[PDB]
Amino acid sequence: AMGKCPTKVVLLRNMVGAGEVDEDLEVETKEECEKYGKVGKCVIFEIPGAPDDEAVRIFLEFERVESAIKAVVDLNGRYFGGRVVKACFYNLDKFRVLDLAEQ
Amino acid sequence: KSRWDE
Repeated sequence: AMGKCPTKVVLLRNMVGAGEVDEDLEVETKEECEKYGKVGKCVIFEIPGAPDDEAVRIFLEFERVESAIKAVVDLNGRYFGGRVVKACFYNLDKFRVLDLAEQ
Repeated sequence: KSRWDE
């Protein structure tokens, strides 16, 4: 439900497995996504005890909703490191208070 | 690797 409401915040799931957050994840994510529009922030958060395909959440805050829509349309179903990425929106206010485990 | 599309 929240994942279908367009905001400037994009959530990426399934980028890497649980316990597989590496140091280059932020740079690879942000530099590619800069082509949908200006990126303000890139946040990596790992939900403890979550399943392999849900555990690692990568958030991007774009400057504008139009960029975010482009990113969600292009990144959902896209491969990253052999994994099929899931892309959706995230509530801005929840993202900004670090409520990163909703939905 | 850039892992995009790989």
